[PDB]
Amino acid sequence: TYDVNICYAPEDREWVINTLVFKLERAGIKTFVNIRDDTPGNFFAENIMDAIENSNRTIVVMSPDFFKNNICDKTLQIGLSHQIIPILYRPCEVPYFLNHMTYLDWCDKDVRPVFWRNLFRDIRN
Repeated sequence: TYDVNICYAPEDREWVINTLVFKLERAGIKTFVNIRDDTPGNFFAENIMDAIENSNRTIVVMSPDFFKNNICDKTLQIGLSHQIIPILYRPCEVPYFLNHMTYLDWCDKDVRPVFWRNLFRDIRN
């Protein structure tokens, strides 16, 4: 099983894999990332639901491209019935329904010293 699933737009994949997943895995956190862990020949919705239901938390990597991505949006809605960890990766118009959810602001350098601490602390409780 996975500790966390990552929901993200492909345009942000560089940072997601090389930074976010990298740091999580270094921290011993077991991470689901579609391009590795998805099952080929399964339907998209099947792999999504597998990931969420076999994960304790869902990370959502917010950006302008995220909010234009259909697959990303569908995943979020289901994630709201569990626990999500929103990360503000790039500034964007956050939709109303994440607009009242506390997030991690990666763009906020002044809050960078506690970014990873808070993320990891939340996943492990």
